[PDB]
Amino acid sequence: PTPATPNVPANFAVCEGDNITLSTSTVASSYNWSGPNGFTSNVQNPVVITNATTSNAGVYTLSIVDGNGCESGDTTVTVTVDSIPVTPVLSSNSAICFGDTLELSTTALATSYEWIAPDGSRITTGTNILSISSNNSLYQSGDWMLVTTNASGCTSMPSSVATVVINANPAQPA
Amino acid sequence: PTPATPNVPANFAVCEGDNITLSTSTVASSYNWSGPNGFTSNVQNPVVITNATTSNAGVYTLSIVDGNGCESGDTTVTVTVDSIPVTPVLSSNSAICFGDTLELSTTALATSYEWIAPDGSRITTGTNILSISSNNSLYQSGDWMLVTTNASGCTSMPSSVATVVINANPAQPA
Repeated sequence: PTPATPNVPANFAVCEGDNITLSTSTVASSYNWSGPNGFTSNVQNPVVITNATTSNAGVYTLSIVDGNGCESGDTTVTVTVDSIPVTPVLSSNSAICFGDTLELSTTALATSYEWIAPDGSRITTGTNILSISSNNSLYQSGDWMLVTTNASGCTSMPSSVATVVINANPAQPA
Repeated sequence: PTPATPNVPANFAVCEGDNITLSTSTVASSYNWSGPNGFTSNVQNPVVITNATTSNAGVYTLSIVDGNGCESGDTTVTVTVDSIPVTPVLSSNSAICFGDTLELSTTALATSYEWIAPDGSRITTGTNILSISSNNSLYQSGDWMLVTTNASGCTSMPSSVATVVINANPAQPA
């Protein structure tokens, strides 16, 4: 009696750098997995493919051997590995006389942009330009960073550090 | 009945540094691959040859063993590994009085040249010299880089950083 085909996850997808986890919920004397990049395993819970890249995309196939020595039919999961946005570049107005608007911007294209304040505050915007008024809690000098997200929800590496200089206005002289 | 010869990809080609992926779409009890640099594999989807170099160029051969124990005839894919342009050198006019034309150039030969602005903007040209007028959005001071592309579409390593200095014109004195 040919065994039942194994229960394997539905098609999925990860971003370059994340982990591809394969598993089955069925019970067998032995399991037989095969796939892209030479992947192979003889267990229910194969070693996780870390730092997954585009060469790990493809079709992962499983069959099992039951207690009566018979092999089951096949089932597969298609796994894809999407892209990471190009590390964005952050251009700050840097030198700014206190009271002048602080304008942080990029040239990167993205679904959304995450700006990181020197104190760690993060403001999420849909556009390139972040305009910070002088009475805002984000009107901070120091080291600023940008992370961008694409259509698939993949996040970029953080940008290099842009620096902002907010200068004091000299006091009314005697 | 000798099995059918396997389905293997058409001749291809990669640039030095890219990945050589081999595969077959046929079904066998076992697969037998052999090739350049000592390459060997016994699966449909052999481990990918990463950072491919010129020693990986050559003829990759596949035969398979079917369920009746018979071996198939042979089929091959020829794989070549092309060249990478020599890392180009970028010479910038550096010190420039605002209003003077900014002229970035190289000595490298290429099919096309990609110039990278300090803010990340990239302008693609067919020649050595990029001439940026003073009213252009690219008239930027700071760190500039060049990447070149050859006839086969191979991209160079980025050049070292050239620096540009745009100087201010002093104000009309009292």
